[PDB]
Amino acid sequence: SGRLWCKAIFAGYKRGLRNQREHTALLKIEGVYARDETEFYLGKRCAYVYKAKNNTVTPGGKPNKTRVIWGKVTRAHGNSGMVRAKFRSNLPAKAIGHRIRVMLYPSRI
Amino acid sequence: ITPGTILIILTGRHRGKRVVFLKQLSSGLLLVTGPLSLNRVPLRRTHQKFVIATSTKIDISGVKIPKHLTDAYFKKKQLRKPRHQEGEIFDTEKEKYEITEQRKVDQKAVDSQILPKIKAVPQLQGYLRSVFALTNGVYPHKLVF
Amino acid sequence: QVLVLDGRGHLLGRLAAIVAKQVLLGRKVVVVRCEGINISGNFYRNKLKYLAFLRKRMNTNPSRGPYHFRAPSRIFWRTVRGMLPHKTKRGQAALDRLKVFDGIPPPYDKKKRMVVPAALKVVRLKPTRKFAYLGRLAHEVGWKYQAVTATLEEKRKEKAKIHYRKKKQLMRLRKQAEKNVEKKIDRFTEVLKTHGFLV
Amino acid sequence: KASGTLREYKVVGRCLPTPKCRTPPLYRMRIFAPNHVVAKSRFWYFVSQLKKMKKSSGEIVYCGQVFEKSPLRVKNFGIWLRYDSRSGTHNMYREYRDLTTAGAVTQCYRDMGARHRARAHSIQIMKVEEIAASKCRRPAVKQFHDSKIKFPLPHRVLRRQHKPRFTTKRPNTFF
Amino acid sequence: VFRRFVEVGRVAYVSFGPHAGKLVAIVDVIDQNRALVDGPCTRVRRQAMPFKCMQLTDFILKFPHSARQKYVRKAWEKADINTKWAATRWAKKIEARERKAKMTDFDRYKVMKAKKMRNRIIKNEVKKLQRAALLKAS
RNA sequence: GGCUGGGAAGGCCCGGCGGGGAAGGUGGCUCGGCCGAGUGUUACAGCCCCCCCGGCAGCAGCACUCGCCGAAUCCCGGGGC
RNA sequence: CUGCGGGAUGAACCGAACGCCGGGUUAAGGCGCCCGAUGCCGACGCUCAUCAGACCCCAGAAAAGGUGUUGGUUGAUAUAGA
RNA sequence: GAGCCUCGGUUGGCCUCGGAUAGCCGGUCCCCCGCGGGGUCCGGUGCGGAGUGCCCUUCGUCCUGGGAAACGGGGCGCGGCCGGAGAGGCGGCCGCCCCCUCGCCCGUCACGCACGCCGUUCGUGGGGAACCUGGCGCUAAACCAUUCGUAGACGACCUGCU
Repeated sequence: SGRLWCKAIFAGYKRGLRNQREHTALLKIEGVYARDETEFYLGKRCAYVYKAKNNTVTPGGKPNKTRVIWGKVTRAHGNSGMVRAKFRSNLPAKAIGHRIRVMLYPSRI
Repeated sequence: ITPGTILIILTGRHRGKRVVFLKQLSSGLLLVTGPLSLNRVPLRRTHQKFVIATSTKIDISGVKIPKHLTDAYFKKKQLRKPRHQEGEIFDTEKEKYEITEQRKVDQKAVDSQILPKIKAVPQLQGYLRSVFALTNGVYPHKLVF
Repeated sequence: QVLVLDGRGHLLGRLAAIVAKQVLLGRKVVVVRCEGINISGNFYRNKLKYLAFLRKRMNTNPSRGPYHFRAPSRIFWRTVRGMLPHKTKRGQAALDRLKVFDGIPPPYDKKKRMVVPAALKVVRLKPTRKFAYLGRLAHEVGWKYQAVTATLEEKRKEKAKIHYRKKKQLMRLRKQAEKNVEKKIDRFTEVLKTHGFLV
Repeated sequence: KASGTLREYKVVGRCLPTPKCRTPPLYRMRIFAPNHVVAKSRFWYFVSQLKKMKKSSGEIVYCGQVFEKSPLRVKNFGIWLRYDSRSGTHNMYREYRDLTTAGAVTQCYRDMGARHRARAHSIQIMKVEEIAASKCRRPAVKQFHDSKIKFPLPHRVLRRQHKPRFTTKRPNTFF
Repeated sequence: VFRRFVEVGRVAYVSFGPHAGKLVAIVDVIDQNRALVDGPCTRVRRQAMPFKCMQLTDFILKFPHSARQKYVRKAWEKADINTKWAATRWAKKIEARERKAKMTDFDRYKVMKAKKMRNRIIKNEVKKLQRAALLKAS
């Protein structure tokens, strides 16, 4: 009935000053701002949800216009609660500074 | 995860519901029961990776779970091949899944023992009837369950 | 879902960096009372720096030259734009998300505003050092509407004082009611304080 | 030479025996260095500077860390320094207040770097001596010699500024 | 206007560090920003500690500035610092914060229900008080 | 496992020895209610600190985490990609 | 005849040399924003500049001075009263 | 009621001024000033529990059958009295009709129990464009053409014409 996922901001790709690697995204999870509270989110599934013009299939329901890109959180990123994520398809860079859902059911609790 | 503990189911249609863990089947799936009167979750199978184990346990040692129900009992059998397969026929119809009254009697037998124990603890029935969700200012890494 | 910040008491660059970083991440930020922002260093030094900025102008056609905005809100907007990549679409979107106001308008005068301790003068600056008010700098560099903003802010302060008096009276009434009614809610405050509340 | 949390090392060494000199004398030094390798290197440097002895022509009989005898006691350490500035070298005498000799030496190194921009390779330490309440010439360490010490913490500048960054309440600096 | 002074024998609460959340008595002042401190009754060893990590409370037990780890303990036991600290409102709200941190899901649900009922009752009483005050003013 | 066969510390202390900060003392003065607080002068120890004689399990790099080198003087379990 | 990471920019500088990729770790360099990372409850001190300062090559300053301030060396006199 | 495109999202906080070698809250026996404000005194906290380390609302439904609490809410409920001008755009205070017994604890069952599998859950009756129901109101102005010179390279500009 409510939200069963955490909010994350797509900060950007894994990049240096003049080179970027689009296969590894950076996720800023709300509520964690240190590399001690990020142990819970390691290995968690993540989804980028976006709606498009043409209708697509939808499990357990009628076809909808919404689509998602799935991914997995690999490890934390530099003492500030940032985490690294790897998606099956690289993020389109349109989602820079946009919301993604960190699911809670690779549970290890 | 211990028998008699309370779990939160996160992936199924019973999203965020709270259930009672009874036993682990041969296949490794957890047998889950959220009282039909309270949680509307019958004898079902869940997965450990898709379950949150809360820190709430009831004394479940004094119950007799039926032996016959098992992983083979919790299985699907429909969608047979040899029929016509051409047109607007061949298993797109029948629109339903039967309730299998043996399932009803098993649920009654399990609930007759589950309900008195969970009603001994105050507010436990209400807690089970409530569902889990995330609100503003609450973080899973912060709060402990 | 939108940050509201009080510019009073905050350092210019210290607050601008945080605001720019937040607005890069899709967060909508509104800053009010930009005249209350204070910059480190003496006022004469800051005024000379801004006069040099004014002297920076296009020789052949100043109309195309740098746009030296005098209002404190626009000064803060420009200093955030200097930290944002305004040449790109993401930077332009961040600038559009950011909003700056002189004083505090009625759309935000009745909203609680956050304070950033990482950019406060008392936190980041030694008490023996000098600082210059952005309102004073703007007024002495070309701003026109300092007195009007001051009068409107005083009227808003009076109205907010009345509102705070009403809210404090309400809180006192709530305390009296709780004291009078605790006998029939003893079993609720007890379970509240067993878990770490009201203590 | 770099520096960290320095430790004191007693190093005894002697030149290798020769047919003319069967029993050479042994020399002992106190070297403050981060580890035993740099301690032995500094010992060889000082021995080469002082006597006619080289690392290839000698051997370190024993290098061992020296522990503070009274770690829990507060002491005044006077250190004699001979450093190299941009101009010619100078001699200095400094006083510090600390619990350990190694800590006092580290504090002296940090103070020298902060005040004179003197590097550890240019700094040479001659002697560190523990002294009583008297025989102290520096007012900075003399002011703490008071039985009824009493002073508050006036301007308590708060930390955890990046703990939740946006808050309604402004911080407090009086406690 | 200062009420707390760094005096020999004053108790202080360790805000952060290895011995975080413990009481410890200042024995001697080492430097401008370092003090010798001892925690015999609070499982803290005699050691140097900066003033930043320690927040001084309003308890001052008297013992010599260089006590040998025993007279400070005797003074602590005689003054019974632990009981007075537990009675102070500071430790009470510290314990309340710890309990809220340790709150579980079932406890959270019970707290939510209790808060709902208590807030409804308090709001009804406040509304009745407001209408009574308005009638009195009229 | 090694060390200065680790340094100090924790507890019971016992029979002595000298020195120092300057204290339930004395004392010029100051401030409040014989008492409490702040300053100074000789200065024993009934506040203590340090050294020399001599001994008890309470240790152990100690979860009173005060400051090392480590591994046939070393093994187990778990999580993430 | 030479790409690559850093020096904002770049022949010769630092690191390091090249088949197409996935994971991990570094060097030289950095961690307020642009821009990946100190969003450490970092440690010790110095510094007020109405021309402050901010990192090899490198893109800028000298002699002489200042009770501005922070340390060091030496020399006298002061209860027989400076 | 379908009907194309565009998307962000996944409860809200409706608010004092302010200082940092200081502040927050009451009563104010007392005094001054226009229920309110200021001053003295007194009493409670101040690593802030009148804490954004926070508060507010619960996020299953329906049947009856008890207790504690209890006259609250709704029908984009219908009509009056106001606050609000900074870039007001929202809220408050009173009358009349009908309906409901909702919060907190316990029994009492029933809700496709869709047999483990993902974009669930909402701010949304979202914003823009084209079409089907009614009631109350509307009636054009601009440009070209002509003319004029206070204007003019051409445009443009100042003017006249039931």
